[PDB]
Amino acid sequence: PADQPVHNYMIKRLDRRSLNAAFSIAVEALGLISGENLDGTHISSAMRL
Amino acid sequence: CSTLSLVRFLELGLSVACVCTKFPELSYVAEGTIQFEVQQPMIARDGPH
Repeated sequence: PADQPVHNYMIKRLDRRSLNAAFSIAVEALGLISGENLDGTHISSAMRL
Repeated sequence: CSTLSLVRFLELGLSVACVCTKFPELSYVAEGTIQFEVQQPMIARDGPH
């Protein structure tokens, strides 16, 4: 007698992890970037760059 | 009630003592020194230095 085409069934689980990294920024160089008070020359200074 | 009579610094008399100039990035560039000398006069004495 013949044979039948067998097959199997597999169930797998998703194992969860997570990575993280961080940096900072100095309070002295905070307002130097976003601060829109600098009118005419500090907007193209060297320390801003 | 009671108001708060504000005072302006420039309109005082003491303002004549010091010169006040708005330097915005001091908090950042103060990390080092600035180190400017001023002067000294000297009399031309006879006899070869």
